[PDB]
Amino acid sequence: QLLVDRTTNQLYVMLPRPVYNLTSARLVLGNASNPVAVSEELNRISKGQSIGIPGAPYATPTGTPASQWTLCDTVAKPDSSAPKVETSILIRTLAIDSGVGPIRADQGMLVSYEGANWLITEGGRHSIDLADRAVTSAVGIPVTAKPTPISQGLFNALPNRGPWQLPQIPAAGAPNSVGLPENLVIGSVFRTASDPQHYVVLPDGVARVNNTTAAALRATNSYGLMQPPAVEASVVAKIPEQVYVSPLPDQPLDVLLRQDSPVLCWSWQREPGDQAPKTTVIAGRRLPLPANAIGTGIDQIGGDSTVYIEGGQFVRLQSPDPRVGESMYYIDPQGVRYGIANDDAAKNLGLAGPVNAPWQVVGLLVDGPVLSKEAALI
Repeated sequence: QLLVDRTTNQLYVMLPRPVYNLTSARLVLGNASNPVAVSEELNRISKGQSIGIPGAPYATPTGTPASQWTLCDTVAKPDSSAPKVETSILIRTLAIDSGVGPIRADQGMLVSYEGANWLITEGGRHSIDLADRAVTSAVGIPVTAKPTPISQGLFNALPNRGPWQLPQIPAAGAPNSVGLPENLVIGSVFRTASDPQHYVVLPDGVARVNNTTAAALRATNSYGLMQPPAVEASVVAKIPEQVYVSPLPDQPLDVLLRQDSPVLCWSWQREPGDQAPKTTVIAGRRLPLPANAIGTGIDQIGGDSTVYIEGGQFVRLQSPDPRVGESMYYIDPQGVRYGIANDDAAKNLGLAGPVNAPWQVVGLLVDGPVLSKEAALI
C-alpha cells in the first residue's frame, strides 16, 4: 500500500516507512502501485527510516521509442593551437537537410586520434599514414590538408575498415617472368584499350587495379616507367590472373574540411524484422536537428556530453562478447542509464517491451543505479 502525502509529496510503503522515489516504492511492493491520496493519517502515526534508491529516477515515463541513436562531434574552429571537441548524444529522430546530410560514397574527412591520422569514410574509418605522400596524392588528399580532433565515443562507434596501405609486392623490382615486354618490371602498371583498365605486374601473373591504386603504384616505385604502357585485349589472356588486395577506393576521395563541415555524426537506426540496424555517417554545418530543439541540450552531470533526448526509454543491448550477455536499461528523460536486473522487476515499473538500442551510444550515457527489489533496502 502506497500513500502520497498531500503537502510534502513524500511516499510511504507499508509491509510487515518513507520512500525516496516512486520507482523505489513500485519496485519493493512487487506491483506498479498507484498511490492513495491520504495528510494527518501518517503525520500523526508512526514514522520510520528512508528506504529506496536515491540515485534512481522519480518515475519511469517511457515515450515513443527513439528512432535514431546518434553521436555528434562538433569542432568550433579547426585553425587553433589545440582545438576543442564538443560531444552531443542525440536520442531522438534526426532532421536531415541541405546543410547537414549524410556523407557521399566518394566523400571523406580527416581526423587525429591519439597522435594518429584516420580517414572517416561512408562506412567507417581507415588508418592513413600521412607520410605516405604518394598514396595521399592518389586518393585526393591535398598537400595543404590538416586533420582535426575526434571524440573517443565517436571513434569507437566508427568501424575500423582497415588501413589505406598498398600491400607489399614480395618479388618487387624483379624482371617479368610472365613473358610481358621487358619494360614492364614486377611492381609496375599497364593500361589497356568505354573505360580503360589498369593491371599490376606480379610474380605469378597480373592482377587488375583501380585508378587510385594504379596512380599510387606508379608514384611509390615508377621504375623509370613514364606513363602506363598500353596492352592489347588478347595478350593479357595468355598471362595468368592474380588478385592484388588493394584497399584504395575507385573514385578519388573528396576531403571534407572542418571549416566548411564543422559537425561529424555517426547514427544508428533499428530496422524492422530480421534487418540489421542502419548505420549512417553524417557531416554538416549544424547538428542534425530542428531549430525548435536547439535549446534543449541537457549537459551531463558526470560526462562531457550534451544530451538531446525526447522522453524516457526502455532498451535492450546485445554485446557481441559472449562473457557479456544482453541487458535491459531504463533511460530517464535526462538521458541517464539505469540498469534493470530482470523481467519481473521491469514489470513492477510498468516497463514492457524493451526496444534494441546500440552499446555504442548507450555506453556513453551516465550510469546511475540498478532497479532491483533487493537494492531498495539501504
